[PDB]
Amino acid sequence: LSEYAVRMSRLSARLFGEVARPTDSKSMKVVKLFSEQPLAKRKETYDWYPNHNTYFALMGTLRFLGLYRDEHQDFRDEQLRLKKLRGKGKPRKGEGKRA
Amino acid sequence: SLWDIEFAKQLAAVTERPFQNGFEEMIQWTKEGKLWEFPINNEAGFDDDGSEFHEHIFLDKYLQDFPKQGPIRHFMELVTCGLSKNPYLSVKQKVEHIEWFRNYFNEKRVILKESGIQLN
Amino acid sequence: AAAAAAAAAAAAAAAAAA
Amino acid sequence: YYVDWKMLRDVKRRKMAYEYADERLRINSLRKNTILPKDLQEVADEEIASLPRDSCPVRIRNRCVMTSRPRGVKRRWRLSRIVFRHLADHGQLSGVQRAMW
Amino acid sequence: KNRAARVRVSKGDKPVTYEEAHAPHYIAHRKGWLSLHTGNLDGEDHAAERTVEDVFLRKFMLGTFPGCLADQLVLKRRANQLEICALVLRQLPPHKFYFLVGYSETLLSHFYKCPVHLHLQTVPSKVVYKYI
Amino acid sequence: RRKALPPRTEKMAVDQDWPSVYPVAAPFKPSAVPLPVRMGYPVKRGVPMAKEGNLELLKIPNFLHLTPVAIKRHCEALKDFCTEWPAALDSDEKCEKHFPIEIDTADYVSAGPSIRNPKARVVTLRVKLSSLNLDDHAKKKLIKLVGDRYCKSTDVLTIKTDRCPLKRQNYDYAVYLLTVLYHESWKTEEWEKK
Amino acid sequence: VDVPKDMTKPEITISDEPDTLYKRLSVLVKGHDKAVLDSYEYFAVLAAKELGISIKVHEPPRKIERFTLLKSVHIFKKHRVQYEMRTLYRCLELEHLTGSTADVYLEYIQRNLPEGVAMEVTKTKLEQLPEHIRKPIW
Amino acid sequence: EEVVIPKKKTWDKVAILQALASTVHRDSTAAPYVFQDDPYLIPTSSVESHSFLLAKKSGENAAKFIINSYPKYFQKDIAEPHIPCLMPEYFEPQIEDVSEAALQERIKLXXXXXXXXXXXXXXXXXXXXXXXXXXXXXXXXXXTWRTKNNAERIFALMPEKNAH
Ligand SMILES: [Mg+2]
Ligand SMILES: [Mg+2]
Repeated sequence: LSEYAVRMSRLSARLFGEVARPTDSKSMKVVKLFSEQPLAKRKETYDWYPNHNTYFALMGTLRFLGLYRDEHQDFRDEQLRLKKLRGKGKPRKGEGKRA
Repeated sequence: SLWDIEFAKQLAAVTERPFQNGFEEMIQWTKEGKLWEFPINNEAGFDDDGSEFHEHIFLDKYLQDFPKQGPIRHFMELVTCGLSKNPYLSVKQKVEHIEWFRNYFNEKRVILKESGIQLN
Repeated sequence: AAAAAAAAAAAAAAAAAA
Repeated sequence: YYVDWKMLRDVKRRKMAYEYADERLRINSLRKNTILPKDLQEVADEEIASLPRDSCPVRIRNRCVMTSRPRGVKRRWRLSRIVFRHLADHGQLSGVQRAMW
Repeated sequence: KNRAARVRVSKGDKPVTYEEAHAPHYIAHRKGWLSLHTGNLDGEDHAAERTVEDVFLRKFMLGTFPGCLADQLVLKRRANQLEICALVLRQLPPHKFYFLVGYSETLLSHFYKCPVHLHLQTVPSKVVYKYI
Repeated sequence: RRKALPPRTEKMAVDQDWPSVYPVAAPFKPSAVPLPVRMGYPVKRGVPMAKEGNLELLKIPNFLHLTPVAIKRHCEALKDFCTEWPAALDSDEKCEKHFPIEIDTADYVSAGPSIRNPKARVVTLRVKLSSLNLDDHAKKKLIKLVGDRYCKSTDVLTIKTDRCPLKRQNYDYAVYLLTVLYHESWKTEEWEKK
Repeated sequence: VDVPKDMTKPEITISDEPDTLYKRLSVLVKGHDKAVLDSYEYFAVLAAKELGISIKVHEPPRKIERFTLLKSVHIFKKHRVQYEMRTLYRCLELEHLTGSTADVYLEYIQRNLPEGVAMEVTKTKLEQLPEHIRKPIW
Repeated sequence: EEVVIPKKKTWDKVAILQALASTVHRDSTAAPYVFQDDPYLIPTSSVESHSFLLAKKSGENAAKFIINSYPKYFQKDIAEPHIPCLMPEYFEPQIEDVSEAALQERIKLXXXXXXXXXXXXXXXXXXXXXXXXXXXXXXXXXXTWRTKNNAERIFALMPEKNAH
């Protein structure tokens, strides 16, 4: 190691646009922090889920407009109808406990 | 001119047949923008505000207002150098980072003066 | 210790770098 | 509807964490630096611990996207092991196959 | 006993498609992939997106053409366009078939923001590979 | 009311030009293809399943639009767009003696809604040092200056440029880097005597 | 019998600019099943021989990625299922090409990319020297 | 001197696609490209061709209706080059009580245009030479007593330059 080598290195960094002045191991993290995409900003992260609201809503409507046909929802329905008929339904809100 | 538009529509109506082939489908689709341009260049559609690499790499211009010899130069030259390597951000955004720091340091003068270094 | 002066601006304007 | 309330919680978390990413980053810059004085760093410390608790990323969970299972997930398809197998075994995952060797 | 994606042996009367008669260990050996896209290859991205898209397409198609779907869908993805290809029983009048073709293609094109093609192949009755 | 129409294969002339039938990429409708083709695994007495209603043929990418006649024709139509390659450049030696600088650039195609590939930015600059006007002093100083980007056996200098959003930006930055390396290799300074 | 008359209208223009030279152009096709890559290779080579593009073709080693999951829904850890994804390659190496020729050949080739395959294009292009470096010294 | 460079050929985007369409003439045994290719859905007669194509368009329409009825479902964007053509459409006026916006807005959309011009003429807002030149082009494009009335408002309120 010499002064020549250090002058050279300083010139190399300044040129290629890397860190000029000598820094700690601990402080370089800062550079890293702005070099990258912060974790919560990556599309793999905030976009992770499909929007389930849009899928459920849209296919519900398209069922009511009679384009889509949902056998699952139909099954749920018919079961429920037969259940209210047999006499066990869903209590209107507020009614069940005290009465 | 709505009449010129209805004229171009009445002309385009006699002009437009239902497609006679696949190649036609693809041609109309391409002109429409639905299909991709070939040969593929992935940068298609995005020019990034017509910026050039010097409005990316060299951020010195926005460090003009900042204490020149202090530890603030150290810190801010690190932040700067970081943004210099950052592909995912626009010029605008980098500058907004810089300015948030300007504003936050200039927000607290008090703590800096008390700190044992007089800081501008 | 030693702080050497590198001119960003000169090489900048000259090479279309600013 | 997200398949489970938990999933809902998570969606919110990812939204907030997306929103405050810039603040969090900018502050943790100060926090993680040796160059600045400690007096700035203690204030910056209270600063980032002021931020809404659901804005910090460690509170996020990668969940199965269809079935909401919290673990046994394969990151690449964002799928529960069970749902993954269920798709692959009907051959609806292109280029996936059982492995013999 | 492995049960996955199997159609168990009945009394010997059960009609079984070429697809259903082959257990998962035959994929890439005898039967092929019901989807094709770049995502699962070594250096490639967004596998997850295409998987979800796929799942929604099977569900959607199954509900849009009730009772007339013969075998599971075929999804080919090429350079930003998806060609869906289906085996369809003849049930509906060609009016209903063309209505649903157009309706679908437009709907899904606007949903997934890419050109969608739909190709119907029509069949008298479920093609039968085995038993029966 | 049930309608069954015989397949196109009936009306198909024997010598009918095939590329007429499948100009573009097509799903393989069994009705529009003349050749009997049985695919599928057989059953103990039985044969491979017929081409009609066969789901397995539907899965196959078909090269039917690309049958060699169709290629010959296609290419002959494309001969008009292409421009010639300069004669003297036939050997690599002359390539280097004339053009010193190679710029490598990647372009990726994957199927799906988005074109965007992160890897596309990267621009690589490869340059022989023997094709540069450098002084002895300047050459040594450049070698020490760049370091690892220089291969001492093959004398090929490498600049990998990443940092900017666009490949054109990165190209400019690599060229700029090269320029500056050459300009600052010839400047002798005070500490160089130390 | 029935022939449409005067069916051709190509549009081409020549700009005065020095079209870009490509020293070498590499095209890497990844796919899942081999056969498709073979057909594609055949087609590509044929397409290049007709444009007089002078290409070579070699085959880079196949990559098999394996991984494991649990065989049961609940608890038998001792039993697993292992899945594969095999990626196979072809490399089309073209030499001494021009800019226009490259754009055409690549257009044609890329359009006809089968659905289960991917493609990576490495263009090494020839540039003489930059201006400020030519023979000035500062 | 030995160095020789050719020039570059700049062609339009679709060009190579058109030059490829040139080596393909039209197929004899083939039904029209627009229709589905299977024997069951191939049109037999002229009437069937009509009812089929018309059906397909009625379906396309049904879809577009659904989209523009509930646009929020179709908002989320994926496609990178960002096709503007697959976006849902907005047929509502962007401002309510302000005249100078709602006029042109509801005119671009015929009766809501007149409700708008009426709500602008009720606030004593001056209707200029361009305003009912557009409402006029709308009275020509959309629409015998209402023509006389609208013409009377065109001339009496504003002194419109003849050329409109
Ligand atoms: Mg639950
Ligand atoms: Mg965690």
